Amino acid sequence: GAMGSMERASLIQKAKLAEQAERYEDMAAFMKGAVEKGEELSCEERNLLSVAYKNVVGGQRAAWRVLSSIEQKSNEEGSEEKGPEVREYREKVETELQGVCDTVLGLLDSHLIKEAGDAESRVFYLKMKGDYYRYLAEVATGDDKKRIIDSARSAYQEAMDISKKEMPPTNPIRLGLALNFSVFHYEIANSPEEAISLAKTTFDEAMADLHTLSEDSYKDSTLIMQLLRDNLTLWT
Amino acid sequence: GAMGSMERASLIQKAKLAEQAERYEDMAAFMKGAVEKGEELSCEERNLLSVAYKNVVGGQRAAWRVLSSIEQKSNEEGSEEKGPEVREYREKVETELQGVCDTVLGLLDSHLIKEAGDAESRVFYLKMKGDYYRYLAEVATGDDKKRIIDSARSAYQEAMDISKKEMPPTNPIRLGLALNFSVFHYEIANSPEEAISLAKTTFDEAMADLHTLSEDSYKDSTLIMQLLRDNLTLWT
Amino acid sequence: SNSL
Amino acid sequence: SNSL
Ligand SMILES: [Ca+2]
Ligand SMILES: [Ca+2]
Ligand SMILES: [Ca+2]
Ligand SMILES: [Ca+2]
Ligand SMILES: [Ca+2]
Ligand SMILES: [Ca+2]
Ligand SMILES: [Cl-]
Ligand SMILES: [Cl-]
Repeated sequence: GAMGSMERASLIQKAKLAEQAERYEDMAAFMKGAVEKGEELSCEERNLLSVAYKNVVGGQRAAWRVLSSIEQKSNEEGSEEKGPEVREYREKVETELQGVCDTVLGLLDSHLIKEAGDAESRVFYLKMKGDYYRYLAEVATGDDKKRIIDSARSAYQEAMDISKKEMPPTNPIRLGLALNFSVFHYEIANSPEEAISLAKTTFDEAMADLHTLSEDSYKDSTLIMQLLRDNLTLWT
Repeated sequence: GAMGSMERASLIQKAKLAEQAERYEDMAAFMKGAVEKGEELSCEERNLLSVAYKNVVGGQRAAWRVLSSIEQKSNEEGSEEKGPEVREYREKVETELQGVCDTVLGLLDSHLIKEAGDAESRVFYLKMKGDYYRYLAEVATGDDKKRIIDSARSAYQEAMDISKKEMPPTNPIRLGLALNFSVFHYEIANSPEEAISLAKTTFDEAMADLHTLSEDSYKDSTLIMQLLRDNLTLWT
Repeated sequence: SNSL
Repeated sequence: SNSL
């Protein structure tokens, strides 16, 4: 790897600089280099890794949606044939997106998840595994779409089982996992009722635990609760 | 070049798709491929080339400014020594930015400018040459800073001489050239009075020519005139 | 739908 | 300063 010669601490420092500069591709490459040093990641370092790849894949997903919409309109009746270019370029963006997801999934499998023993790290990584399989599922159409969806579901489910046993209902990692699993149910798994039920139960159990929190923790938890409510408002 | 196997028309089509998808690096690579086909560019194609590289270099310039500001703060008295990482990463972004400018300047020199005979194409390309030398000047510090500044000035000056002879004072290319040359004077050449005089004279001569324009041309010209006014308000 |  |  091109980051193999850089110190772990220097890679982390540069990832933080890249974030300030909105250079998320650089940020992800620095954090990949840091993971490949082989040491476990701290809470702050896990968040840097997630922010970097979330921004990279977010740009790819947005571009893929634009191109997919153009491609489907070209297949409507009355549409003028324009040749292979729209499909080719959508496929180009799609392949790049799949490559980023495969990179993240590879870091999780070699070897972040297997060394993560604490609930906070293990749930974080399993949620990430669910998220990246979910992004693969958004573009999947072939022999493996079903297996990709089940891989996302399985990772989210293992993360949920640990979170329910080991974390309070207001824990922001637990809340963000439930939020994203609910989005998986609604957008990927054709299960809007499961999505609504999960979001409602997560919100209500968090509500009942807010009294235990400091002012700062209260702000962290209620911010994510608002996203659950925003989805429930959209879905009902 | 990696675009050597793609049709000129397909490259242009994909550049337009990349713009819709906000994939400006892809857009620039497609337009570079189109230029390298060796044919002259139409007005619309020139604008695609400019939009693509303006967005690529704009992201690099914004990142460079963030990192440069952090680097200078690290050199203030009382600042804790953090090692070479800030300088290294600023240099990395700077080298990438310089590479993009060199790429654009190379396209202009081989061979866009020499084949551009009409005022609209020749002024457009010479303005671009001034702009990319200006972006190089923003980061220059060494033996050549003076020569980079003079290269920008010379390109802008040749573009101005043609524009004054061949285009009306409301022509949007002429107006955008004068705007950018005025920014060169203020930001690069330490000549705020020249910047203010150029902006004022350009605005006033355009004002007096608006009566000749259609409603659509009036909108095009007045939009750029407003940028001249915004700068004059900032500078005086 | 809004994810995290 | 604002450029084009
Ligand atoms: Ca070391
Ligand atoms: Ca461990
Ligand atoms: Ca616990
Ligand atoms: Ca051909
Ligand atoms: Ca010619
Ligand atoms: Ca003329
Ligand atoms: Cl393509
Ligand atoms: Cl670096």
